[PDB]
Parts: sequence; structure tokens; C-alpha cells
Amino acid sequence: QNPKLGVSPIQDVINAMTLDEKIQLVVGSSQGQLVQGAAGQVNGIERLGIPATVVADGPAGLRIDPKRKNTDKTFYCTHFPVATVMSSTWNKDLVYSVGTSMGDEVKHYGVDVLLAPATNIMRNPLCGRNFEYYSEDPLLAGTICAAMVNGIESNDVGTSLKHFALNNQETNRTRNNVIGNPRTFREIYLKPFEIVIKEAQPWTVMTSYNLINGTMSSERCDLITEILRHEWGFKGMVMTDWFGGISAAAQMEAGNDLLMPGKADQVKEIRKAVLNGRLSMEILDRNVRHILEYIMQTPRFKQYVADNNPDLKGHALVARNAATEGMVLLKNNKNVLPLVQKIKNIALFGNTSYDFIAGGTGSGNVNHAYVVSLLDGLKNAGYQVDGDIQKSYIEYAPKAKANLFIPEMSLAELNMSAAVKNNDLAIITIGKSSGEFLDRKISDSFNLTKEEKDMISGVCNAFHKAGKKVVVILNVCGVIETKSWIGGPDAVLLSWLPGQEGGNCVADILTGKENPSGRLPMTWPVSYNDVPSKADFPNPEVKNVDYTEYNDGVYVGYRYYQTKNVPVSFPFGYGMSYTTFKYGKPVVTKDAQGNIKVLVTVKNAGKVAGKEVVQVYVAAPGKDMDKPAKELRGFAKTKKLQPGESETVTIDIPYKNLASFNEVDSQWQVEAGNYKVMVAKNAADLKPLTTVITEEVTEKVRPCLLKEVK
Repeated sequence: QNPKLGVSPIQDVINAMTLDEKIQLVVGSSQGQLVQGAAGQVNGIERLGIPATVVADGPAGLRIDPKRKNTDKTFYCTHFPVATVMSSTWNKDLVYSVGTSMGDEVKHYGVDVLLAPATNIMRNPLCGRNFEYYSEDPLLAGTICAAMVNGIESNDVGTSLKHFALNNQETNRTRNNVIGNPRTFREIYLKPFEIVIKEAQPWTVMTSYNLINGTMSSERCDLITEILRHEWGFKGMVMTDWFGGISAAAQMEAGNDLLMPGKADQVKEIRKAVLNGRLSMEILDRNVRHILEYIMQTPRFKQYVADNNPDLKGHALVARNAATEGMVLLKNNKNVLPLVQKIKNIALFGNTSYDFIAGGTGSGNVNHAYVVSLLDGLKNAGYQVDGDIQKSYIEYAPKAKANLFIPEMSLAELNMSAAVKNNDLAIITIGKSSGEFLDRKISDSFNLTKEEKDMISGVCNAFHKAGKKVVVILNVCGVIETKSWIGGPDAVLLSWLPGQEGGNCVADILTGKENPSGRLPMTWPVSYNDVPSKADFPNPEVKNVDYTEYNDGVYVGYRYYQTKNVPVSFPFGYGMSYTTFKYGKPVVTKDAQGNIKVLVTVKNAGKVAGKEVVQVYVAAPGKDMDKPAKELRGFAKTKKLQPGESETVTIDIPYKNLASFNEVDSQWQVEAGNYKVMVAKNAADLKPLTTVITEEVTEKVRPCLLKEVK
């Protein structure tokens, strides 16, 4: 009898394979697939009861092919917001519930493992994939991402952080080299993955393209084997990004199991490797076994075959709440928001107010049916959109598309007098969207073009000379230049990329039914010259392309800003709500073991209801080593507190989370001396509620991630 998976001893199953069958497994494949589209697939050796599993593209939604031929019903996918909206809530329970509705699509439509979600650190705001990365803080990113995996892996469908390490730049990423000392990698760029591995236990882990100090990330042992499998306790499968990696031999020996998607040349190098006698069978057998442990739990092996009954109607409701709570109000002046009931005619400005953005382009882009543009979001909330300005913007785009991403429609064609003749208030929509492959340009992606500035001030002064107010809707995919033009507009809402349910979420924020309780996952600087990692990042308008150095140490997006008090447009975690909250006493019981457990009760006295993102920042003197000013060591988003309401919330900080890695001893450490704790609104708070503590083997590791030496 042929031994098969789930019955014969696992060891006896690998025996029955030959070198032909083994290499077929570790190198997957790709009209021609079981599910239409949806990116890669994994091979199956059928005689041993092994199916051919499927993997698709997220992370902003399951990506499958629309209806084509020989099918009865079209198949589409709910366009959820981007991973920055998820991070902008700070509500891991909320993100849990989205991965629930996200994973339901993954299972019902015939997928086994979705490529979700990348949780790399936001290092420089000029990165193309900043929308699919979560935050600049590892603790916020690593924790929110862990709950995202949980919601998708409670449906029994796999999850892969889309890029394992050091994919913070998108210039020559195929041959880019990151160079930095061990502590910079472990505390910062390895931390968000450390959390998700320990708790979420995702099935697969996708390695990145670039190198580390000289050796490829997908072909590095200490990274994939010592740090991943042996320190964090990873049990699943390690794959590569498609067509990623040089030597197929080093990938296998580094502990990288599966090669994706699969080419003819890979097999030939792996075929020659074992026959000549370089790649050992134990190495190949180790990689195959991780794939066997991987396939066992997939519903393809249990044969819950695709029924294609998603119920897309019910899942869409969840996204509207995730985007709404994930929207952050950047400035409210004279309490102009929420819009009062008197506003009924509204003038709509911005090309992207009618071609409204939902999510980033390229691989993250998903198949949606309808896009709730802003033009329609104000039509479900009852408001009347201006007939003339809607006529000017709808008809302008064809001419501009005809001749040589799109320059803003100038105010010359639009009737400036008619805007104050019928409409009560005006809205602006600044639309930016950077693709994954091409990095952000200074001219338009960060700074605003002059086609935007002359619409900002031109609309502002003309309306402010009518007593009226103007609100800017930042439909952007990341940080932009703000300080120059921010003063004019009275209200500025930051919608990020709200997915398909776009205008409805902006409508609820404007009408006042919902309360934007979103906080910033990143720090917006004044201008681009404030960024410390700017010196260590290329200019998309040879260093920082072929090789890259990390001289900023532990301090990244906001750690540098706090220790050195750099001016910034909006600090980390800054956010506003219509009601104003008040805090409870800062008293934390000191655990007998040594860890820290903080309690607090927020007090709300506001007309409308809202939610409070309690944030705990802990400081460090740094007598042993240079230390960041204040690193978040816990957070808490409360319930929907009513007028005159108050609920206690819990925030715990383990003693391990009060540790920091040391280069010399190749180990983590907690520095002794007088230490400081805080509970604040935003990261850059002058006056937070402090409770001082006296901090007295946390983790001993081998010297991984060093710098090469001849």
C-alpha cells in the first residue's frame, strides 16, 4: 500500500518520495488552475493523499479573477480599507472581526492561504507600500497585525506577512542590501514579526527580496532558522516572494521551505545540487516536512471544497465601521465638524471626489463591484451635491486623460461665483496613491503640487469671504506636506484609503452619527527635511539603492522626534473626537514577579458618543546604552462611551517588554535605575499622567545578524 498523509507515520511518508517528487513539492507552480486567477498555487503528490493547495493575494482583500467563461455566477471581493486604516483604529478586537469577514471570503471562494498581512515598519514616508504596512511603532504594528492574523486564521485559512524583513524601501528591492548592527534589526524591524509569530502562529511566512549585511533575506540561515524557528517557535512554512532569491541551494539550507511561484531553472539547480552532492537530503526533507505540516491543516486536505456562497452583503457592513473608526480628524476649528443640519447644498472640490480612491494599486488591489465615491456618499446622507461643480469635474477627466498622475482641474473652468451663490459649504479632496513598484516622488507624492495649493487657498479665501467654511478630505496613502497649507482650511479629515465603502464612511463622519476616534500610526513631519532616515533613503526624483546603511539606530519614525523634540505637523497617536475625555488616576500595582499592570478609568462628558484611545508610553534614561525618549508599551481603546459615561480599562506591560537588546553581550537587557511611565493622548505630549518606577536573563541569543568579515 502507498503511504498517505494523516495515516502513515509522517517520517515514513517522506521516505516514499523520490528526488523527482520532492523537488516538485518545494517548487510550486502558477486557465490552468483550480481557482480562476488568485495568483500562486502549490503542487500536490496525489498518490500519498496530498492535495494541490491554493494561495491568493491580499492583504487588503482576497484577490480573485472576475467571471470570464464557463461559469454561472460572477465572483467579486469586498474591498476593505488598507492596513493603515486598520492600524489607525488601535482596536485589535475590531481588526479581529475584519479578518473574520475577510477569512470567510478566503474559505468560501476556494483559497487555503492568503498572503496577508505585511507588518513591516514604516521607516520613511516616501515608501511605496506604506499603506500595506501598519505603523512606525513595532508594538502597535505587531499587535494589530497579530489580531488580523487571528481573525483570518480562525476561519482555518492561512496567513502570511507579505514581507519578512527589511523591505522598508522599494528601489532596486530585488538587489538591495540593508546594512545595520544587530540591535537595530531586533528591537525595531524584527519586533512586529516576533509578536505575530509567538501569538498568532501564522501558517506561512513570506521572506523579502533585499539582503542583510551581505546575505539575502530568503537565503539567510540565522534569520530564517535561528531567529524565526528557534527563538520565536515558528511551526509553519517559510516561502519566498515570487521569482525571489539567487541560489536555490542557499534558500533550502537557510530554512526557506517553498519557492514561489516556480520556474524551470530553479528545479534544474536543485536537481543538480543533490546529484552532485551539495544540498543534503536532511535539508530537503526538513523543508518538505514543513510543507506537510502546512498542507495537513488546509481545508483542501479536509476537502471543504469551494461552495462559492460568501454572503458578501453581510461582510460589507463590517468594513464601513472599520474605515469609519479608522479615520482620524486632523484639525477641527470653531467646532465646524460635524456639519450641522443647516448644510444641505454642498460644493465638492478635488478630482478624486468623483474618482474616489479605495486602496493601493498593483498586487494589493482587489476585485470590487462598486466604489462608493464621495459624490455618492453625500447622496445617502441626504445632502445635495452641487450640479455645476459636479458637471465640471465629471466632464473634465476625459480631456485630461487624452493628452500627457493626473493634474488637478484648475479653478479657471469652474465657476467661482456660483459656488457661493447656491452652496452652503465646500469640501476638498486631495488624492494621492503610490504604486508598490514605483517609489513616491517628492514633487507630488509627498509635497502638494501647485495645482493643489492654488485650489486650497483659492477655495479658502473665496469662501471665507462669504462667511462659509471649507473642509479638506485627505484621501491620501501616506504622509504629505501639511504645515504650509494647513492653516487656511477650517477642518481636515484624514480618510486614508477607505475601500469600497468610502463615501459612506466620510458621510457618517460629516453628518455626526459616528465619531472619528482614530489616531495616527505615524508621525507627520513639518517638511521633508525633518526626516532623519531621509539620509538613508533614495530620492525617487550607488548608495541607498544597491546598498543601504542604518545609522539612525533604534530611533525611527517618532523615537528620534521625541528624544530631540523635532517639530512635526502631527505626532504619533494624535487624534480628536467631538467629545472630550478625562482620565483616572495613574496607579499601577507592581506585580510580585516584576512586571507592570496599569489600570485607568476614562471619564467622558460630551453631547455625542465617542471612543478614547488610551496610550501608555514608557521612557528610558539610557545610562547603559543610548535609548529612545518614549516607546509605547501598551494601549487601550475603550467602548462607545455615552454622555457622562466612564469605564475602567486594563493595560499590561510584561517585564520582557521593558527590555532592550544589547550588541556586546548579544542579549537583551533591562537597564536599572529610575524609570518613567506615562499615559497620554499623543506621543508628543508635554503633560502626561506619570507614575515613576524603579526597574531592577530576559533573553540570551546567539550573534545573529552581524556584519560580514573576510
